[PDB]
Amino acid sequence: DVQLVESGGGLVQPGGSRKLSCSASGFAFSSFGMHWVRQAPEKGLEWVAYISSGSGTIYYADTVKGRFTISRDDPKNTLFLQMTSLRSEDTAMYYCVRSIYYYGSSPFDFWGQGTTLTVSSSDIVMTQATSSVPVTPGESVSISCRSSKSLLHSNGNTYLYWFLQRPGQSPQLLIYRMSNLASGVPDRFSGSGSGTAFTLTISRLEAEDVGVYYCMQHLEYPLTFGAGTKLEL
Amino acid sequence: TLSAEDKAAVERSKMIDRNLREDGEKAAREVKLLLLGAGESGKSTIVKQMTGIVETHFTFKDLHFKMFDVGGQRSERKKWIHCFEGVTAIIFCVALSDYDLVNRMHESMKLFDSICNNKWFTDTSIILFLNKKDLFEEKIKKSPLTICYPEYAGSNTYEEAAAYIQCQFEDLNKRKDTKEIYTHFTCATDTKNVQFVFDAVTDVIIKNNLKDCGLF
Amino acid sequence: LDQLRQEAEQLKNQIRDARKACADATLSQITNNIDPVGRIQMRTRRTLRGHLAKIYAMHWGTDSRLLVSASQDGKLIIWDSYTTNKVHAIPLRSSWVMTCAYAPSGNYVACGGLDNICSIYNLKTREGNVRVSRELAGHTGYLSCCRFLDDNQIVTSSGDTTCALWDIETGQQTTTFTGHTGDVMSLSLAPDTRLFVSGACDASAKLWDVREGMCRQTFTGHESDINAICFFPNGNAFATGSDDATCRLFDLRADQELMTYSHDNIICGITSVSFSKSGRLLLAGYDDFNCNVWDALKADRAGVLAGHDNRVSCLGVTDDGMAVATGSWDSFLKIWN
Amino acid sequence: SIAQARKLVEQLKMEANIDRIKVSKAAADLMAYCEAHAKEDPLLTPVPASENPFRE
Amino acid sequence: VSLLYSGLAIGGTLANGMVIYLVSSFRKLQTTSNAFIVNGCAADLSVCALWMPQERLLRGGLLGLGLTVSLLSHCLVALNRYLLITRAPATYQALYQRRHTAGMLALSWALALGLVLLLPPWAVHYPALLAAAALLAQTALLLHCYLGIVRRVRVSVKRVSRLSGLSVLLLCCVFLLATQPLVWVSLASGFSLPVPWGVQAASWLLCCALSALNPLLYTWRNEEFRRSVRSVL
Repeated sequence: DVQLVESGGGLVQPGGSRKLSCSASGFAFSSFGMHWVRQAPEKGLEWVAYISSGSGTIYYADTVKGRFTISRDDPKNTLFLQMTSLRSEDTAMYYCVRSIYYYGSSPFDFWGQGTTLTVSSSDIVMTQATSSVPVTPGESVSISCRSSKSLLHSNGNTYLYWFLQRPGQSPQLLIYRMSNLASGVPDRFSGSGSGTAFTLTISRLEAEDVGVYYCMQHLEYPLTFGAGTKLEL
Repeated sequence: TLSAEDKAAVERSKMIDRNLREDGEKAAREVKLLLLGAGESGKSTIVKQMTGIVETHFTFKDLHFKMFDVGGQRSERKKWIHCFEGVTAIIFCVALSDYDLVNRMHESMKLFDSICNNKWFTDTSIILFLNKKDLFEEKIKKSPLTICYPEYAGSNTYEEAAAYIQCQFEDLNKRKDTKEIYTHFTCATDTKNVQFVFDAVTDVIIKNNLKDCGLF
Repeated sequence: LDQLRQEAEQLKNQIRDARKACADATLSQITNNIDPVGRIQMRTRRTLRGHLAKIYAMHWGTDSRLLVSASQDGKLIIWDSYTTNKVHAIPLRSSWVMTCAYAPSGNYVACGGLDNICSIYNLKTREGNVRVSRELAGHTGYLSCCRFLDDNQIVTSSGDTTCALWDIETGQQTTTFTGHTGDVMSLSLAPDTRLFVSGACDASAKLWDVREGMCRQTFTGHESDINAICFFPNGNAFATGSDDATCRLFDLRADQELMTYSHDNIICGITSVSFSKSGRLLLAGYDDFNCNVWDALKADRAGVLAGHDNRVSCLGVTDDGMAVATGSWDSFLKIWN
Repeated sequence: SIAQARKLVEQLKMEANIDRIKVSKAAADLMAYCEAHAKEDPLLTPVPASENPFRE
Repeated sequence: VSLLYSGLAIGGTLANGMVIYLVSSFRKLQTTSNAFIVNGCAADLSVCALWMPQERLLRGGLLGLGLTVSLLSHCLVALNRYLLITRAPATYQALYQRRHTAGMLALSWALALGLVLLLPPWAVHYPALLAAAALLAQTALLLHCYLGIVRRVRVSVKRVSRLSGLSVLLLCCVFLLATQPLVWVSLASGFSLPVPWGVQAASWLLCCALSALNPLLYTWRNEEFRRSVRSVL
């Protein structure tokens, strides 16, 4: 019962204005920093905005800086996004993501269900060369992601996150910091690799595993996602 | 040098520090009193007028008091008595009628001497309460005040006997320059006890603020 | 019947003679030839400045990075010792805390004090906030110590002269150990967690079996209350700290005392005792506001840790032995190295 | 108190049933353990600042 | 009179340095009132080390700076004690946050620089009378603050019916004796009136003596300071 429900999307004329809401329930909302993540109709994920706990820190992507505004209302348990001067490139589905930061925490653990919005007509680069691969149940598959800049930091942490998006569903966290399994994830999934070379291993693959796998970096803002590797059969 | 997650962790730590400081400031403005007694000497009635440790909260004239009664903590006293070092004042209850009953003002006197001269309570003022005015006044006309104090020589009157017992109790302190002793006869039951405790606490707070400034 | 008392006294003489016959040579004669440790100098690497009152307990996490401290201002704080950051801050229902513990798995912490209740807190939950899992009641006197066996078992030491083993899931006393005569003040689990020892105010320490719940052995020798106890890394010995300014080393197999760690100019009681990783150094916290480091094999003081303005109330050493953390009656914890 | 006396007599009997070894052997065992694990003690033998987690 | 100056300078600099060292060392035992005390002691150190060892101007501006900072520190410490002994605990805690204390400390030096710069240095000339008005206002403020404290203390004793009160009387008596000659001389010298030579020097000498002896007057009854001195000695 940790659900997040988004609302406020719809058809809007270009150059208009619109706001989105994210009503949280079932957890201590004031303790979590909240993100907004965007997915084009037939493209990969893309980070949009981030607001910290207590609203101390706010960040924006370079594509939306100056046009979008993010704010939160802790007593009302709601997250807002004010959007102005909309273009045709803003048509997409917007997800609400929570993340808590302390020693040993698991950021990006829960994703909202998403709301659709249609408009009438230096950065680290992560590469996923293999767009698709045929897989037969009962076998093992390996997915590779690469980084242009070394994600390993001086304190020993390698900031790499793996996400899985099943058809018609919101993404779900699998592995955080390149080695740790998220809660509720079976032990079949395994993550390993070095700086600028990472691999995801799946053993004894079965149903409910088909989908698109994304790799993300959390070393420095703006957060960048991979193109996406898709599984079928 | 710090990563994004390290910066977020530091921000969380700072917010925790802010909350801790706020709760500390809120708690520093409450008056804590420790309640002691030899036995059934009147603690119950003074608690009424307002497991292990028992806490009592009440507010008087926009000032919040917390009174801790540790009568039920049946164990070695010296192993946890230092937990109450730093209380604003100590409230002591003595049964004024418990002289004929069996030399029971001698256990009370020993306890008062032990607690007043204790190492941890050198600078903590003591409020002395003498319960049971009416019963002792009735008894004094039948039982002379010579069973416990033979050296006493005077008329058998309520006022003189009460003054004698008050003088006997008060001078038991060795450090008379580092703490004060306030004496009251709590049988009025007309909210005078709360007012007296409030007055003593205000005087103690003033004499403590006259020391941080250096005046003291 | 005085016949039973006479038989008990005769048995006591018999066991005293039996353990005297086994004393062939002292430990000092055995270690008269090993090279001395020398001088040990430790500098305070970090200082933690969160608490606002006296600190009464602390315990290291199993990963040697996170530690939990309890103070009488009503808060439990979990520190990240490497970077001084605060991970959690747990407000307690009753502010009279006297003990603290950290689960070996790192999911739970425990707390207790003058309210005769041991409280279990869950650190890793989906709602993102620390919640009280269970409240264990049943002791008549204040909690002195508590130590986790696993995520489901815990042993508690109380001031009503009894120690108990609990089941956290059900909240009932699985076993009760009742041998002491005075308040029980300390506790120490064996490295293999099949046995444990307790120190009491009757100036004696006893060895218990958790599986059967009965006192295997009893050790005497101190002249006052015992405040701290700690197993040797081998598990075949332990050290006690008492109020008469004396630390002593007992051995289970030899069933008698081995060393006395005292000096002429020390006249204050010991509040905490702990060992180093190799068992060569014995660290003890005193009332003189400074900890001392003793050569456990030679009973010669090797160093002093003087960095506190008040009595040192707690002391602990990491599992891998990198650092020593000492909390005192001023609100600061010092991490030495 | 008779039950207490009987329980005490039983407790001392069970304590007397324990077997004991010489002090010299136990002392040698403690010394041998210390000598065998001296190399793994950072507090006894200081480590260089390169791998010291507490720098600073 | 030159022989007197050197000894007074030595004593003042020694006392100021000792007080600053004592506050810095036993810092955990020192609180928000010792902040104002150390501010006054530092201004006294500046004035004492500058004015007499010599014998924007070469030194006049700096001496004016030191004097005005010390005389504002008097007002700050008097107000601190008055609010501590008179006002409610909540008001004092709210009013005297760390940020507020730092702001009040910094504003004193800001005003000091402002009056040192944007004034002709003289002590009917306009600027000369402005010194007398400020000094008289400070005297009135100190008298009110240090009489209210004694009045409330005397009231509290009767409310419950060995608090000597010597320090307040000594401080007020020294302050008046040192300060009044300066205002008497400056008022005459600011209204185009003769002032015999050797009269201004006495007033300035007395003011520098007050600057030298501030720390002893502030802390000759503090039990914590006495304990710190006896521990260092």
